[PDB]
Amino acid sequence: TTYKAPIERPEDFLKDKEKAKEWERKEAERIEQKLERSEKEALESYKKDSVEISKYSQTRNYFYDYQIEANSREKEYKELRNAISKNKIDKPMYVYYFESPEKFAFNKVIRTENQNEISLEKFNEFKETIQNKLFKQDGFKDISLYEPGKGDEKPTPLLMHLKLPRNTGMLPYTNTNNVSTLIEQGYSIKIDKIVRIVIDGKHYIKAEASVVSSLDFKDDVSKGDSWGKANYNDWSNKLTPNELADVNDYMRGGYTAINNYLISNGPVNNPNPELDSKITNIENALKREPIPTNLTVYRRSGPQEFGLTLTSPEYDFNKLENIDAFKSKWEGQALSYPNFISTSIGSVNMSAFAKRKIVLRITIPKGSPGAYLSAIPGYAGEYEVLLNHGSKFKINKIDSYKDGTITKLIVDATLIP
Ligand SMILES: S=C(NCc1ccco1)Nc1ccccc1Cl
Ligand SMILES: [Zn+2]
Ligand SMILES: [Zn+2]
Repeated sequence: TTYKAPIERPEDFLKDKEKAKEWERKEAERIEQKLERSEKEALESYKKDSVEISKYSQTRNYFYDYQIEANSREKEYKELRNAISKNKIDKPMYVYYFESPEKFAFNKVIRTENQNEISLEKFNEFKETIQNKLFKQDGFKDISLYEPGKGDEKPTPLLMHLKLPRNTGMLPYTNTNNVSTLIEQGYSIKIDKIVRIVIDGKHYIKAEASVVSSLDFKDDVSKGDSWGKANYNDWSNKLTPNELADVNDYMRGGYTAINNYLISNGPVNNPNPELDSKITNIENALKREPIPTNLTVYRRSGPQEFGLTLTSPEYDFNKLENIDAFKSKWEGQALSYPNFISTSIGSVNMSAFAKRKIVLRITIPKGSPGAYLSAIPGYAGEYEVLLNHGSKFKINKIDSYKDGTITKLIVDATLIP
C-alpha cells in the first residue's frame, strides 16, 4: 500500500543537521530535473527579491481579478507556485522555523532578544493566547528540516515545530553555496503543545504545531463555485416550499428588512411575526445541509460592523496608531452578528464593496450551519455562502496590506460552534 519515495527520509530529521542537509541537497538536484525553464527562472528571481515576492504572495488574491492579471509580479508568483506544486510530498514532514510571537497576537514579549530567561508568567500568558485557536499561515517561506543548535540562526524566542501533511508542496533549492526549502503555506495551524527548551544558555519556547485542513479558494472563484455547486446544487429541493420562498425573498432584497430588524433588536423591541417567521425558516434552511468540510470564506465588512463610520478618523488605517488601536480592541476578542452574514468563497475585491477597508476572513468548521446560495441560478451575490444570524466569531489575528495607497485590514476569524 505504501509509495516508495525516490530519496528515503524519516518524517523528522530531529537534531541530525548533517543527514537533513545531505537529503535536502539530493532533493534539490532531483526536483530541479522536474522543473520547467520558466519555473527555474522564477526560482532565480526569488533568490534576488525574496522579501517582496513573499509579501506579494500573501495578499495578491485580495485585489480585483483584472488587477491580479495586470500585476507585474503575477507571472513570477504563478511560476514559483507551480514549481513548489511539482513536489507535493509523499508522506508528512516536520519542519522548523523561528517565529515572532506577534504572529499569534502575543504582544506581552516572551523575552527581549538580548535576554536569556523566559518567566513562568510569560510562558503561561503565551499558552492562554494560543490555546484552542486556529491561525492562517500564508505566502512563500523558507523553512528548516532539522532542530537548530548552537551554530544556527535563532532570530526569535519562539521555535515552530510544524507537521506538514502528505501532499504539501515543498521545494528544496540551491542558493549560491547553500540549500534551502521553499513552501507556499496557505493553511490553518493549531499549536497543540508548548515546552521550554535551552539552546546555548538561551531559553526558547518550542511550539508543537499541526495543520488543520480546510478549503480556501482565495481568488480561484471557478474552483470554489464548482465545490459550492457540487454540495448545494440539490439544496433548494431539500427545503420545504415556505423555507425556499423565505430564502428566495431574502436573496432578492428581503435581506435589508430582515437584517435591519435583527440589527435594531426587533425581536425584543417590536416583535414582527411575519419577519420572525422568515428568520425561523431561513435559519432552519441553513441547518439542512451543514458546511461539509472546514471552509474559509471572505466578507468585505462595512465600518459599522466594527463600531466605526466612513468618516471616523479611527477608520484611517494609513496611520499605524489606528491599526494598533483596532488590534488592541479586536484581537483575541469575540464578535457576534445579530443579522445573517453573507460571505464569499472568493477573496477578490468586488465593485459593490470596492472601498470597504476590512476583510473578514472566516474559517467555518465542518458541521456549521450555512449554505452556498450561489448554487441557485440567476443570483446577484458573488459565490455566496450565507451564515446563520447570531453567529459568533473569535478574532485570532489581524494583518494589514496596501490596496493602492489605501491600507486595508485582514481579520483572521473562526466561527464559534
Ligand atoms: S529561522 C530558522 N529557520 C528557518 C529558515 C530556513 C531558511 C531561512 O529561515 N532557523 C533555523 C536555522 C537552522 C536550523 C533550524 C532553524 Cl529553526
Ligand atoms: Zn537560564
Ligand atoms: Zn433568532
